Amino acid sequence: GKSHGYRSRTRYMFQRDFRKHGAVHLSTYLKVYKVGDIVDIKANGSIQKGMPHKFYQGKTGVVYNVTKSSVGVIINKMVGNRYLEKRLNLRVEHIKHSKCRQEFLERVKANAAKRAEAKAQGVAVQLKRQPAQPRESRIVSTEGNVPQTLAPVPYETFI
Amino acid sequence: ASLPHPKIVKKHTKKFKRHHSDRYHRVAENWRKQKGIDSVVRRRFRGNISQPKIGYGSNKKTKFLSPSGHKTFLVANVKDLETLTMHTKTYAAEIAHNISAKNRVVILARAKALGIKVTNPKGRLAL
Amino acid sequence: GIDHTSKQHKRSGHRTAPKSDNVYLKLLVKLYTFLARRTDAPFNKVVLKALFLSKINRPPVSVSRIARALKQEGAANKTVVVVGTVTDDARIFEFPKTTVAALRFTAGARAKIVKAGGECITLDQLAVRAPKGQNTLILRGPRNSREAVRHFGMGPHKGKAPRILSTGRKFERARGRRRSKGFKV
Amino acid sequence: AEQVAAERAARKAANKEKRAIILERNAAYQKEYETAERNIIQAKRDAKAAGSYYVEAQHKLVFVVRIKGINKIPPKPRKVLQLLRLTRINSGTFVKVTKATLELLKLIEPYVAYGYPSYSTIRQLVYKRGFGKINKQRVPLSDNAIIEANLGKYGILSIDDLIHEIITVGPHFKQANNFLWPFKLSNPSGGWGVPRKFKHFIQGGSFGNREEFINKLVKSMN
Amino acid sequence: AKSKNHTAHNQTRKAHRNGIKKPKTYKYPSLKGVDPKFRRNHKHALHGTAKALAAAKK
Amino acid sequence: VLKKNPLKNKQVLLRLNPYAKVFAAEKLGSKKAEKTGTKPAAVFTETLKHD
Amino acid sequence: MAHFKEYQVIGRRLPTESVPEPKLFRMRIFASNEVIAKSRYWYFLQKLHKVKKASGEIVSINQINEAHPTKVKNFGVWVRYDSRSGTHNMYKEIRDVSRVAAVETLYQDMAARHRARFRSIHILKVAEIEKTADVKRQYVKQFLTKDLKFPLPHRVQKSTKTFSYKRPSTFY
RNA sequence: UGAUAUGAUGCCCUGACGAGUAGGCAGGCGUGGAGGUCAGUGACGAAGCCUAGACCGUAAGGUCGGGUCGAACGGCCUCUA
RNA sequence: GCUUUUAGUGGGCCAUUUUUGGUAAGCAGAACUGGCGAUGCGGGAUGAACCGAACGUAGAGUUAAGGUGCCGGAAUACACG
Ligand SMILES: [Mg+2]
Ligand SMILES: [Mg+2]
Ligand SMILES: [Mg+2]
Ligand SMILES: [Mg+2]
Ligand SMILES: [Mg+2]
Ligand SMILES: [Mg+2]
Ligand SMILES: [Mg+2]
Ligand SMILES: [Mg+2]
Ligand SMILES: [Mg+2]
Ligand SMILES: [Mg+2]
Ligand SMILES: [Mg+2]
Ligand SMILES: [Mg+2]
Ligand SMILES: [Mg+2]
Ligand SMILES: [Mg+2]
Ligand SMILES: [Mg+2]
Ligand SMILES: [Mg+2]
Ligand SMILES: [Mg+2]
Ligand SMILES: [Mg+2]
Ligand SMILES: [Mg+2]
Ligand SMILES: [Mg+2]
Ligand SMILES: [Mg+2]
Ligand SMILES: [Mg+2]
Ligand SMILES: [Mg+2]
Ligand SMILES: [Mg+2]
Ligand SMILES: [Mg+2]
Ligand SMILES: [Mg+2]
Ligand SMILES: [Mg+2]
Ligand SMILES: [Mg+2]
Ligand SMILES: [Mg+2]
Ligand SMILES: [Mg+2]
Ligand SMILES: [Mg+2]
Ligand SMILES: [Mg+2]
Ligand SMILES: [Mg+2]
Ligand SMILES: [Mg+2]
Ligand SMILES: [Mg+2]
Ligand SMILES: [Mg+2]
Ligand SMILES: [Mg+2]
Ligand SMILES: [Mg+2]
Repeated sequence: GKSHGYRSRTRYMFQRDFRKHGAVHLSTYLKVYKVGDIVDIKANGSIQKGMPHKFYQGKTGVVYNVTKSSVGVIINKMVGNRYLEKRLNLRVEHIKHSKCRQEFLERVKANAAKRAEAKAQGVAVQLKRQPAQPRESRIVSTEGNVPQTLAPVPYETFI
Repeated sequence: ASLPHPKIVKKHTKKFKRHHSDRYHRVAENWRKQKGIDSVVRRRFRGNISQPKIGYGSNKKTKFLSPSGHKTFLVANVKDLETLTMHTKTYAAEIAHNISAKNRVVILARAKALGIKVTNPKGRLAL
Repeated sequence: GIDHTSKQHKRSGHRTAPKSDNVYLKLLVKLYTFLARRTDAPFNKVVLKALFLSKINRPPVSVSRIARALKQEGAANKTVVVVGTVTDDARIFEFPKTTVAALRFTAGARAKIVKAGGECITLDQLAVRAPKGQNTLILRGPRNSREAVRHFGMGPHKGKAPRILSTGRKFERARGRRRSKGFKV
Repeated sequence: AEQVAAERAARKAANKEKRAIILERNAAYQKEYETAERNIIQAKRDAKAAGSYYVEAQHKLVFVVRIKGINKIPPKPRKVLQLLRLTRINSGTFVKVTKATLELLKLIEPYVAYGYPSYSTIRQLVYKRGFGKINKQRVPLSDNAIIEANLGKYGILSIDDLIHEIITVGPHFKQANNFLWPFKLSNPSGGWGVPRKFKHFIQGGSFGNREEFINKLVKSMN
Repeated sequence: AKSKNHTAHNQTRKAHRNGIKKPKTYKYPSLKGVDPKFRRNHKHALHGTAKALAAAKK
Repeated sequence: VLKKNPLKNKQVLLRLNPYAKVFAAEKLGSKKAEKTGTKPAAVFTETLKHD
Repeated sequence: MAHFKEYQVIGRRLPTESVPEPKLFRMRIFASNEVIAKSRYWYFLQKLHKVKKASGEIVSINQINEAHPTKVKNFGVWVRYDSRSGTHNMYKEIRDVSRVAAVETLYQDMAARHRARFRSIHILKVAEIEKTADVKRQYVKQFLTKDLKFPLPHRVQKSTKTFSYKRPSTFY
């Protein structure tokens, strides 16, 4: 009959990254987490303790607790037509600080600067982001570059 | 003599008769709506009878008006009849079916006096 | 056709008139839809709606609950408005003076109000003294202190109070309510 | 009370000022438009003179028509069609072209026809089938006060102020464009020109971006 | 008499009628599941600063 | 009560857009354009007629 | 596909920082309108060079009219096409008064004789044959003889009325 | 809500929308009996029945004429099965 | 945005794409979507599921998919083979 046990289906998911097996480098343990931090969940197959269930692989969430070897992470998992709050106890080997907010934090700090520098000159800011715009007109020169004329080519084989 | 109205449009003048009321005597013409699972009528298959729906409802302006333009109002006696005294361009009296012949001559008489229209004056007339 | 993004012919879901058949109530509404239409004062809109409320959505306001609201610093001289009935609270020993506009006052509640030298005003009387609802304090009763609400949301680990007729031990206290028998909730 | 001709004069006189402002504005736009067109014409000529090639700025504005009926549509395009406010057949709206819209158009290509509208067809779209959304309620335009009332805070006190905001894709294009109810077009009076519609334009069909050929279509549907 | 075994067919039409309601974020989320030693100290910590701000309005 | 098309009704055409009067008057829709004779470079014509 | 026009289409890869002014390629395309023509360009361009519309730019589009539209020409024509069971190169000769008219009947011919639709054909070359007796296929050579004259036997006049009172004559 | 005229659940302006089994709800039609009312109808003809005659209603149904008939019966506000 | 309460249902079937068993099946079993079931209307002669298009009562216009020798509304139309 069917087999649904805890780690079922996880063969390549928890696999180790080619020529990356062995001890986990020490920086993983030197990193520091605080409540509110945003972390990414990726299981480390070499660490059997404190392991995320496969559903939370590739999932990002927030730290609600900090403990000796571990951090608690809340995740919104959707079951049915709704989301429920999930609380995960994970060891620090399966967690990584997320860069998902990095550009935003960067963009804020840069925005404050441009805004002060603007006020201190005068007004004229425009700090909202804008989508790719269509190109403006342009003039392309034929000097040194005269159009080469191409035709489609006949059927061949070379086997 | 009737209050002026827009042209009266009836919009479906044909009677809505029960499906198969024409097929079996046991089925009256009175409208009744098909609940059947397979029924072609309930499913509106092209070629069948049409069913009542609110779209057919008459214009609020001319609704209830008769050909003459008056709304008809049932009348038992003179007192009833006199409730139309101030509206003769709106309502017409229809004399109740059970009013006696001799009484009908009195209602008609007062009707004339008041200029109130009567829809069935020839009823029970001794002639 | 239209690919409809929203359900068609949907009633707003809000009361329009009260469901009540009482003339006097229907007159007060007559008063306040007028007031709400012409005064631009937000108070009148809030009152007009409240009159539509069914008995459950208008819990009584205690006379002691009133007394507490005038202890807000700055509010002592405002006239409290209760759209609903006012009930007496035996367990306050000193009631301020003030003024209360209500739909109903219980015998003992208006007595207490009146014995401190206060006033009991009907909402139409309040209307004439304060067409814009000036200097008014609106009080609402505790809706969810009702008994039925205890049983709402019943389920495993919800802490929510079973619908039950008899109580005491050996009524729905054993398997599922304690670690010893089966499991617990 | 006076008010007889008294506040009728204070009104009529003020009405005359607004028409005046509108005259010199529409007079300006006309100058703007034709010297913009002349300038591109001469750009192209001067480039050939230089032995070069003048390439135009890619279009910043397109006009989409829903070409497909309401049933049997996959959910993803279906949402997009809603977000672009095309919920029934032959109804159409204006779209500003950026990466984050152009990708939307991509998703709905099989169900719509679109291209680059000329000043001419924008003008006749609005004068005839142009309506505003005012407390919903789809109000016909028909008088300039209706616009000034609702779009006034952005500038835009006339019907041609509107048109100008659309075609130039102005700073206030979002508010201008959303103000206009989706246009309700009839079927084309010529017909579709193709034997079957639900092929792409390039394949002999009606859908996707037919570019400047959108004007011939819409004008026959308007 | 065998019959259908299982399907997800139509299940997401249903889910989407009233649904897929976003998580409903709150300011001040619950402390549930937080380390007890921390919470114990946090408790006294708050009591002290509470007393402190009442000493400001003394 | 009944919508009137500016493009068919000169009354309301002039109601919206007062510029319509001078547009029609200065004739404006048929405007002639300045005549210039600038000519295309040999490179342009050569590559046009190229193979 | 339609009544054809011939377009010059010129395009290039988008300018990079380290490669501004990329190399400018041209194709001559037969299409009914500029929308199809630009499409076809990118079609063959992606078959040759590393580009696609998204990373490229159309520099110029231009229609090329016949130099001598009233002069009769013998066109040699070169084509690649797909059959049901394989793909093949052909050479046909067409005689007409403009390139654009020639490509019209080519496409008709490929449809009629080899059952090739428009998608399945590549025009390899179209070029005027300058000296007669470089003319190869004889369904053309036939028409190059001196003092050429032929009749049109058995002529059918189209009737405008359903009935006729005469009986007809095919004389010409 | 402004009286001095007649519906405030009313009256007036405006916009959008209309498929439907199982099923929910709403507003209405019709019947036997009950409280109230119109000092209701009737032996100078109640009720009933007949009638490719008439009229009102989208409809359930309502109203009239004519024929037959012979002792009782109906409108409205409410109650009830 | 939020709360309560309750019906029916808990035999399903089909189409494009992915796809398992089977020589195969108008066979048996999954995936995503769209459909039929509950749904008429135009087209495919005919037909649950295809194409087009989703329905209040109507007037005028224009179209879709599909057609225009005659049955049958609409060129015994034009053009190259
Ligand atoms: Mg297994
Ligand atoms: Mg262990
Ligand atoms: Mg039945
Ligand atoms: Mg049937
Ligand atoms: Mg059935
Ligand atoms: Mg209690
Ligand atoms: Mg024991
Ligand atoms: Mg838009
Ligand atoms: Mg026509
Ligand atoms: Mg024509
Ligand atoms: Mg066809
Ligand atoms: Mg038109
Ligand atoms: Mg079984
Ligand atoms: Mg079976
Ligand atoms: Mg089953
Ligand atoms: Mg089983
Ligand atoms: Mg319905
Ligand atoms: Mg009704
Ligand atoms: Mg009843
Ligand atoms: Mg009864
Ligand atoms: Mg009748
Ligand atoms: Mg009658
Ligand atoms: Mg009789
Ligand atoms: Mg009788
Ligand atoms: Mg007897
Ligand atoms: Mg009753
Ligand atoms: Mg339920
Ligand atoms: Mg049940
Ligand atoms: Mg249930
Ligand atoms: Mg059940
Ligand atoms: Mg399908
Ligand atoms: Mg099967
Ligand atoms: Mg069934
Ligand atoms: Mg269905
Ligand atoms: Mg259907
Ligand atoms: Mg399809
Ligand atoms: Mg036949
Ligand atoms: Mg015919």
